[PDB]
Amino acid sequence: CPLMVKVLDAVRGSPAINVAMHVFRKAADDTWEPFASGKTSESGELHGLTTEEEFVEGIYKVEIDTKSYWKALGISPFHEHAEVVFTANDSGPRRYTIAALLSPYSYSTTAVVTN
Amino acid sequence: CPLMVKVLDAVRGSPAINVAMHVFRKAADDTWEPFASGKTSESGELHGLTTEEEFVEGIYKVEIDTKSYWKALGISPFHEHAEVVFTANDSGPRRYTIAALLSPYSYSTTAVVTN
Ligand SMILES: CCc1oc2cc(O)ccc2c1C(=O)c1cc(Br)c(O)c(Br)c1
Ligand SMILES: CCc1oc2cc(O)ccc2c1C(=O)c1cc(Br)c(O)c(Br)c1
Repeated sequence: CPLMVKVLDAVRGSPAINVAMHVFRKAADDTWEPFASGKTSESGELHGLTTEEEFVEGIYKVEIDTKSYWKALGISPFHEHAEVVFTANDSGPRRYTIAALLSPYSYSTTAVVTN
Repeated sequence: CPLMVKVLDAVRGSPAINVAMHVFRKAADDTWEPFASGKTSESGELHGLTTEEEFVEGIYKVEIDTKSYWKALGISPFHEHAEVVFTANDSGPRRYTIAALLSPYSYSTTAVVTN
């Protein structure tokens, strides 16, 4: 599993469940092409987005639909989405965990990169 | 000053100085058109991006060039940039401060919306 996303809710102290996200990859003409998508499970995790063979070097964008998450909880949040843009696999294959901790007016994001 | 951006450095415990950023407004065709830009001051702040008359309701993106900041310090970063995408909404008088706290592999962003 070369790309995993984990989302937590800082208001409830819980995984953020059923959060949709779309992953894009920058094409040679500098446009964002669709790459993968999914939603978080009961654990707040989204696994299985890609494979080692498909997840080539490139610039990737993870767009996490945080606004829909908060709206369903009755909250009108600040951000439209949380965006995570990064170069992947520039020194060979790595495994990436993208993590996001969500509040209505704030989010924090980090990455855990392992070889 | 309806929109200000403040950037801090979590490795050095200091304002993040000379950080470049661009602000975009989402257009009718779903493209991002340039709106304003600048670099943070010695206090880590960027003032004077827009005026109350120009800062109408809509979806705005602040793209902060965090990669160049870390590169200038000789530190290898994860993100290409930090992206803050939000809707501006007229609910009485509002001033927006977008704040970002930067680490090489993580950032946190919040909004302080005041009257
Ligand atoms: C979305 C996950 C996450 O994002 C953060 C942002 C922060 O600033 C501080 C903490 C977190 C955080 C975690 O608590 C967390 C991460 C992993 Br990885 C994990 O396995 C488990 Br359990 C918990
Ligand atoms: C309480 C201030 C604060 O706490 C954080 C926690 C985070 O994880 C990330 C960022 C912040 C953060 C700021 O960016 C901030 C700092 C100053 Br100083 C300031 O004047 C303004 Br406005 C905003």
